[PDB]
Amino acid sequence: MAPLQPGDSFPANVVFSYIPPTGSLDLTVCGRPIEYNASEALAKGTSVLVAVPGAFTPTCQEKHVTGFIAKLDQLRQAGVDRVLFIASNDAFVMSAWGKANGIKDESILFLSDSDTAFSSSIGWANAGRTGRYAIVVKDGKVVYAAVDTVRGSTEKSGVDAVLTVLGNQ
Amino acid sequence: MAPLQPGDSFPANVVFSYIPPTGSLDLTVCGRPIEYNASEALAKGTSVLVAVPGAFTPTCQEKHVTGFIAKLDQLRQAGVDRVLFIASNDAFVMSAWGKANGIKDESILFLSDSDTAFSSSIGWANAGRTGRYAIVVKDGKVVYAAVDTVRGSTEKSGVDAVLTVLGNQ
Repeated sequence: MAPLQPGDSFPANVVFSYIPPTGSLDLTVCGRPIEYNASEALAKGTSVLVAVPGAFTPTCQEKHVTGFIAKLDQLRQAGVDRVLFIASNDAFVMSAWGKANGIKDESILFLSDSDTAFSSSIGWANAGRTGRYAIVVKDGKVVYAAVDTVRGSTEKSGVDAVLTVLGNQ
Repeated sequence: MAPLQPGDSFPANVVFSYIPPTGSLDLTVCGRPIEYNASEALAKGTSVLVAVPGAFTPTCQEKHVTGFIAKLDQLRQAGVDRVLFIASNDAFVMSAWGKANGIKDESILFLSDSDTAFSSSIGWANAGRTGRYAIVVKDGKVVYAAVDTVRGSTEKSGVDAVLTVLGNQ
């Protein structure tokens, strides 16, 4: 366990599991998971990595991913090259959740932190679920890492917080 | 652990977690899980309880629940009062999976075997997932319980096997 802080290098050897998007929103289209090498992807450019406690939790409590989708253009303008949403759900569930939210491309990738391996390694996981947190990386270096512990809050991990981070650098 | 066999009473104190269906197929409608008392529900009438290793696994490998949906009328004619599909996925994921399969009522309920508590107690669970199996109950007594171990097979737990069981009694 090592709490990630600004200035830290993004940990090496971080891998997620995901079903690559196809352009389709049909939840019955066949898919097969592959490994996503997150440490390699984050070594260049600006990345936003967001964890949620669970796929398919209701909007009545959760408007986390919807907020990012609504402001994807602002994120593109702020220089974001990739947005990654992770949870402990497997790749099949994460793929369906991405499609349920209308994402058919790479604007946001939906991936599995298998067995909360990554989230646990940075201290933000419990009882088989990741925490709710956001990490901003530039060229392999952490610029921002914060976790929401208040239930139903996205103050630290929401899109508005991430956009504020970017608007400063 | 106690392998269920024909003639056994259905175990007592079996509970699942599910989001009651609303009539809507919208995957963004808000929901809140409740306990489903399966031992009580199965004490009267004819019930079919089917477990799958995971919600949202692709059709290319899996046509298990689709087979039951296609033959719901035959099941009703055979005297089935309730069909229950369970997996280790949480109630939110199971609810979305039911809606993704077009079910908006109680023809098939989609529920969570939390922590594979039930499936483990009868010996058909491993590494956090239930097995693929089907149990037929009449008035609290097991009439049929069989598990598919061949990957991608529904020979024992598919709808055709269940319909054969019913056509004999």
